[PDB]
Amino acid sequence: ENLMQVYQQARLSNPELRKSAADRDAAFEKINEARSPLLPQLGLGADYTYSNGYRDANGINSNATSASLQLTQSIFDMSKWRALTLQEKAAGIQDVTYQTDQQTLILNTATAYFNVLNAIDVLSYTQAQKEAIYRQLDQTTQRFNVGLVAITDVQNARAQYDTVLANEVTARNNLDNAVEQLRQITGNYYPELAALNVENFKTDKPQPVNALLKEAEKRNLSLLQARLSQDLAREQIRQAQDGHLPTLDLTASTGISDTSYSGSKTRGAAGTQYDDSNMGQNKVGLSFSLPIYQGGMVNSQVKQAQYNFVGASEQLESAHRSVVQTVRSSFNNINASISSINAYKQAVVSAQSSLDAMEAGYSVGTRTIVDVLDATTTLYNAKQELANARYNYLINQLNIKSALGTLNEQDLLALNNALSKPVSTNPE
Amino acid sequence: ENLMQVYQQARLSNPELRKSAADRDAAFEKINEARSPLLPQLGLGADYTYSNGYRDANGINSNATSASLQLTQSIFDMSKWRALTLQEKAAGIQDVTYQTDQQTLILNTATAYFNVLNAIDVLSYTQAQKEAIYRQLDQTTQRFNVGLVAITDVQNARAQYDTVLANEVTARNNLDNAVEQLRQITGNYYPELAALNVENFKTDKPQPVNALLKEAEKRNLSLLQARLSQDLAREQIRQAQDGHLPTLDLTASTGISDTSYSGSKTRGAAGTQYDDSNMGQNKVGLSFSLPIYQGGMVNSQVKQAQYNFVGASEQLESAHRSVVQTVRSSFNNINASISSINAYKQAVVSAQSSLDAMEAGYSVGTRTIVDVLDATTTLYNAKQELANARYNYLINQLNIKSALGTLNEQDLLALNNALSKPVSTNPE
Amino acid sequence: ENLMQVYQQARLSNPELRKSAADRDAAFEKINEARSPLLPQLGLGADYTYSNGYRDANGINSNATSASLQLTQSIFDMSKWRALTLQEKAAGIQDVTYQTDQQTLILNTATAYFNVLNAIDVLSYTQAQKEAIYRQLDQTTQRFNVGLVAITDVQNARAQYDTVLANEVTARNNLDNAVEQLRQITGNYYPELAALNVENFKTDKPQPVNALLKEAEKRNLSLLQARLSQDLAREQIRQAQDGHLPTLDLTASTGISDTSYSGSKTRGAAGTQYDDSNMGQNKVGLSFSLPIYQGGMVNSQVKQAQYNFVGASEQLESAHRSVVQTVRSSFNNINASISSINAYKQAVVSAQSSLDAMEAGYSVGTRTIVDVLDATTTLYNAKQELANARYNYLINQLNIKSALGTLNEQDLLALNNALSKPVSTNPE
Repeated sequence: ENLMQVYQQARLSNPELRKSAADRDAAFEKINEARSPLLPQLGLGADYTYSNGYRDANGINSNATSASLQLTQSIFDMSKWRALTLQEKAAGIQDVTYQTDQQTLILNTATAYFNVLNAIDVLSYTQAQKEAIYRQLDQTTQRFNVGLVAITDVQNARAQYDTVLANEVTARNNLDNAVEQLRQITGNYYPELAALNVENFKTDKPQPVNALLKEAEKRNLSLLQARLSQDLAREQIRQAQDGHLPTLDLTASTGISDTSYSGSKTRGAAGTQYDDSNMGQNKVGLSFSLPIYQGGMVNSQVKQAQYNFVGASEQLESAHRSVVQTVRSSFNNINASISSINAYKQAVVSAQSSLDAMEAGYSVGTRTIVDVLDATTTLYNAKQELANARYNYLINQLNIKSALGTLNEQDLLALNNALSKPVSTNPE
Repeated sequence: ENLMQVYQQARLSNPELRKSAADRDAAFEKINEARSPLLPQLGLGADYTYSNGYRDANGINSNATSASLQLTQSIFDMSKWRALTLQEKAAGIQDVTYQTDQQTLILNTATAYFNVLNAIDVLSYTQAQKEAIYRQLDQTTQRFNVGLVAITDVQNARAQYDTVLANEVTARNNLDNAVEQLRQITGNYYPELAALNVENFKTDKPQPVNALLKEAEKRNLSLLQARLSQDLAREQIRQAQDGHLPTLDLTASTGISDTSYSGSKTRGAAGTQYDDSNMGQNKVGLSFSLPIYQGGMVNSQVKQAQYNFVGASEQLESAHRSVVQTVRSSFNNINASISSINAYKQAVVSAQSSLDAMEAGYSVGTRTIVDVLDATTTLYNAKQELANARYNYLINQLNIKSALGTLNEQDLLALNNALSKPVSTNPE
Repeated sequence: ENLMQVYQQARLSNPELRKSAADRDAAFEKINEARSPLLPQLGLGADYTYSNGYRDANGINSNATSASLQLTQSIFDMSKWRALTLQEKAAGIQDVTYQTDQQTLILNTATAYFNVLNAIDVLSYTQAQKEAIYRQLDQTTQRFNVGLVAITDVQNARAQYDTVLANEVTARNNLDNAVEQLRQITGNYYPELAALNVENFKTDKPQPVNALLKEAEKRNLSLLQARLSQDLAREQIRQAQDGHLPTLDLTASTGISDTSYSGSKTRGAAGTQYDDSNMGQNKVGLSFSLPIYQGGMVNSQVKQAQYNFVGASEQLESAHRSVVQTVRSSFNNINASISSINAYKQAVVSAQSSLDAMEAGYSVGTRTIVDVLDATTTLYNAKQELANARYNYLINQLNIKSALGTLNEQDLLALNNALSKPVSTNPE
């Protein structure tokens, strides 16, 4: 298919992606965990309880049966507000981790897609080598049947033929592996894939890296997740700062308490005090609590999270020196791959002129049919490493746009505007 | 040694294995952690307490010395029953994580074993190259001492000889590293290792991939650990479903409580109320508690673990597409590596013909002794990449069986039925 | 720059190192977290409370306003003393994890330094190839303009020229990458770097491995972190052994308690019992608690940490066989790399003689100017793989010392006493 229908099946059915989409749904749901202790805590509680004295307290035994309804509320506790702000930012992280995994799918689909078109073409290469080096064997054998070569040059040329098998079988094996790199990323065995339109394919010079990198610092996802990790661990400071701050929570505990006596001291005058006490109480109010001095535990956690922030503030700079290396890598990979194509497109023009010197040289007779088929195979060796350079250009645009972070389904379209007529993956 | 005694020392003495075997013992012991809160909580407590009033409550001060024995019990709490069921499945995971690490030890021993026999033979290769390219040098020197060559053809031939030293030293160094890859996996320096019996070695065609992969899905361990990953996080939903369900526990708190007064209000009529009260109580009964509304914390944890299950459900489909690429990789490696052998088995028959064209060509005199020894080295270049292809076939059987999960000490024996006569590992 | 000023900017500005430097400051600060529950726990609490009876308990309602100051103290709990000892040893681990990252900086500075001087010289190589293979093109063209070659022999030679573009562009791309590998580790673009002084550089024979590995076991940082990992998990046993031990903690809870009635049963005789009870209490004493039987939770955690220790004792043996492999690897890498040098230094002496056979051959006229420049590029091929062997010798000294753990700024000086005169990183 065209690469979009390869990607649009891959977008809906990537298990590497739908896992992260679930964790992006998990982290956004994890905010509702964090905002929930700010919401009330209504819980029912019931008790049966039989006290049993065995001393001076013997004879006073009671079936104190009490049921109660508790409600507590985070009136003022800035840690839960911070843990809300922690969890939003960690969800802001985990949205970016998803935003990587869109582009990671977009990249690795086209990577696995063009590795099929590589291996489709290597299959077209090596069967044109097996039409050649078997033809080399099928005449070095037919020289030995006459007497032109020694038995080495047969048993050599068979070994040069059987190496063609141990390359062409691997070509047929790297075909199915590349298909199963692609089923791994999309979901299905794909019969035909869209080959590259050489007519609508241009060697565009990319944008200058000083404009790329400042665009990368607004968008790139290793950097952006490292920004928000710094934004995460800065609030981890202020969480530990909220152990200094007091904890004011609300008390609301309502419920019955039936307290019925038993035992030997129940036998008595009972003094208008010893009756089957059937009571009920509703305690409303507030619970204030301030940690004054926890042995500097809170100050330790503040001092911990400060170095943990400096530990995280290096992970910005760890990534912020890494994006500069990564952006300049792909920009200096594509500038390689532009000159790589303008080599291997010239290397086609060699092996196209060298082939057509043979076809004219065989039509008049000076070169033989096996110097044709070797030069045919010399042509397809150009046209792999042409196409492989044509794919690694089209990959390294995506390696730019992913390292820019601007990678989407629009840069994918600029690939798929160049993929016009299909070629199959079926070993003939 | 034969591969079994290499493995049987490795099976008993692999720190990569025994750490997992300790963790397989640590995971099954962790089940007894899970079943332990279902068992009682018998704990003895004791208190000394001097109340000190300083207000209207001054004068009522007491050395309240109380010692109490406590017992509680998980009467009804489905989360602990779930945590029992989680931990059995999570140790059901970690049993499979061990079951990988048996086969990982089976494979990586055979990987490190056959990398010795490779590196032994490269050592036998490169000294048959150093017997060759030295005689290449040691005649260009004698051509220069006469005058047949320029000083370039000596200092080239010294450089082509010194490259052979820069390979035969690495062959000796990759020998000792291969021994130390083997000592890393087994435990000892091994003096002689069993070379491959070429007579009882066959190029068997493997079972078809439609039979392999359906046998893989019943057995394969990355998949099986991912199935039980799904089975673990499915119950993590039902753990979070047990925040809905109430918590019924038992109360058994029994013990003395001596209350002996002090202060100014102790001086008085005492009302037959103010004595050194020496008491003791046994509270039996049940503790019921139902979380009604925790701010949707419980529902969020359900909704967390639902999407966390989908992430685990995608990690099955991650691995269930990753088993297919892994199984077809090995099945398309071994189909290559058969043809790789029949390539380099012919490359021996080429080079053994080319060698015997020299030994007959030197015994009559047409080719010289260095054109022999170059073609001798051409023979041993075939007999690496023969034997290396003989090992990579025998490795990729284990890359099948480990990616099938059927790898055991029986597929090991099919390797070791082919390793018959020993060869040393000492550079002569 | 010389390598020290490259390192001394890298020492002060490595975002990988300063991250671990903060984590080294984190774990040492985390000790003060561990010693803090041994320190007192002073916390202020305050309550407002309105009881609301609705039964036989109706009419008794009160504004029980109580404020309380609490202080608790770890009198006797050996787990906190163990968790102090756990944290110090985990800080003993994390100090070693820093000590790796000193050397990991020292190595990867020198590695990324010597990969610039690799790529500088490949840039000096490949322009001498483009000063050669362009002259190969620029006279096959002038053979064709007269008629000595076919159009295949030009369009091949153009393709051999355009491959030299597709290397020399990558040489300039790998130049900027190596500069940005260096900016990634130090912090800046560096204009000139000190090339290797070949005169004061020697091919020293290293220390024997029987002394190295015993000096490694006293010093090496993977192994030392694994020892302290074992030293960590042994105390993890003695933590869970301190669940057996009792928990004696101090009670110091002091504070007011103002209890002012309200309701219908407040109206009454009041019995010198029902007043605005404005009270206050100070509870001093101790809290003793002994877990007798937690369902075998404590024994299981002992039995967990025992098998977890054996896993850690295998992680010693995991690393302790790994260091034996690692130390012998670098020692057998540098023994390779010395013989690599005396290969590629001889390969200079060939390609110096083969060049000087051209300069004496072109000055008299037998060989042409392109056979000069092709043999010049033959020289600069030797001078990469000499210099690369001159760099891999100097790296594999540090791969010894980092896998010894004796790597510091003194072995770095033995590098930098060989880096004398600067060469630049600017493609001319």
